[PDB]
Amino acid sequence: ASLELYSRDEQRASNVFDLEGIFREYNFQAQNIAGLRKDLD
Amino acid sequence: KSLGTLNNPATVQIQFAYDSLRRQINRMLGDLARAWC
Amino acid sequence: KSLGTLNNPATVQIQFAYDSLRRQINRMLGDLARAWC
Repeated sequence: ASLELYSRDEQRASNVFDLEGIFREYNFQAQNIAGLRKDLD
Repeated sequence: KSLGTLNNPATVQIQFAYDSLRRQINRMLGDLARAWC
Repeated sequence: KSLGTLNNPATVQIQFAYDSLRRQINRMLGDLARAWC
């Protein structure tokens, strides 16, 4: 039989710092700010 | 969709060790049985 | 405190292969010894 202790997802989820969450939200906020600062029609 | 590969490159080699040792022992038993006959 | 698990899922399966092959060979030796007796 085929067995494994820690799967790929388990090792990926064992990180406190979520890079995807940090950068996606930061870029979203800056893009929204650049709209009001400029002509938002 | 995709097939769920597991990062265990040792299972295939363990199977070969058991399979290889099984083939030779069974051949020795057949040779011994003929002599006893 | 915690127990120090090692990421080696192959040690348990190697032990089974040795243990399984040991059990059958020892049974064959016992059967052969009875016939020789």
